[PDB]
Amino acid sequence: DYVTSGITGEPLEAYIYFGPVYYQKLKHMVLDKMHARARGPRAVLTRQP
Amino acid sequence: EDVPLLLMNPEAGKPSDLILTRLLVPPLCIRPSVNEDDLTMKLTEIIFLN
Repeated sequence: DYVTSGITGEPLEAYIYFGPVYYQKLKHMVLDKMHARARGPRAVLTRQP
Repeated sequence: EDVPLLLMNPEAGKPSDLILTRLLVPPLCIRPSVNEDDLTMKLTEIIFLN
């Protein structure tokens, strides 16, 4: 398709492929994966985190 | 005189020390009280046998 740039308003030189593609959301989310430790609880046998 | 020729260093140990008639039991922090401790049970089995 003939595509116009949304930043500059001038048209793009190459034609851009446009269509509906099925996209599925995966269970891996960054909110369930961000982690940080400053200092905290330690094991009883080896006194390391 | 013959202990150095066994390559034993006579200030680190003797032939007599190999066989043990005594045994040290480690401090409690080597083997903490909690699952349910079984290292203490292994020592208990040796005490029970004696």
